[PDB]
Amino acid sequence: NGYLMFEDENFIESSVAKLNALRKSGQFCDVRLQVCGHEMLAHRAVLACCSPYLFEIFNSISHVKFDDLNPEAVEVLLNYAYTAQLKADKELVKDVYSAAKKLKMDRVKQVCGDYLLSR
Amino acid sequence: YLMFEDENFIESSVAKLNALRKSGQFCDVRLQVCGHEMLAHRAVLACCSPYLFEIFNSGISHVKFDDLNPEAVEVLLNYAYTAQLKADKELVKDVYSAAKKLKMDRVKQVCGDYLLSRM
Repeated sequence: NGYLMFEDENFIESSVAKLNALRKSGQFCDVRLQVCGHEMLAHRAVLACCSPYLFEIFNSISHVKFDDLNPEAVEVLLNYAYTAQLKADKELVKDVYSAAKKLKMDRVKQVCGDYLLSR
Repeated sequence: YLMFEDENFIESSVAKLNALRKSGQFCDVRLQVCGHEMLAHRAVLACCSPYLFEIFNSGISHVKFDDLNPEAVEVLLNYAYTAQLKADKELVKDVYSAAKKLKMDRVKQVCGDYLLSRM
């Protein structure tokens, strides 16, 4: 070689914060997620990498509606889609499992459904 | 009380997102640089160039440059998505030039150090 290679070990974690910040302030968001009346904004390109389900509903502003999922649960799935982190109270975990099942987020499904079964 | 981090999830989705950009899916910016056409996502580029983020504050977005090396811009594209910066030696001056126009500083600094350690 003899040329310029460089990986920015900080760029990734700072940039997800910014995308998360962008989703909370709603800029550039091309999805409206209506969860049982409550609504949450997001970016398609994120949710498509995260949800093979939303991918299918997107390849076809995007409006999408869920008359059963707990809105707090979807906020947790959203947070996870943007930060790879999953924070949920003990009593919420049941609902995030069914949201993950619905959105086909199989990694999250796995971790949630296993938390439950051990109990 | 339940919490988890998916350390695979971060690398598998910059790849998916990068994959999206190179397939022209869900994009909402068209970068015109001298006759080359390159699409991307407003939200991703927004985390990355202050210059572009202030333009998007004004249909999908068109931007022209016409004094920037197109191959250079594709290098800055890859780095905005994947956090990785790879450029050929003779291409570094043009990558430095494009990074100053878009105000991408970590990149500006690196390319500047390379050039500067060599003149």
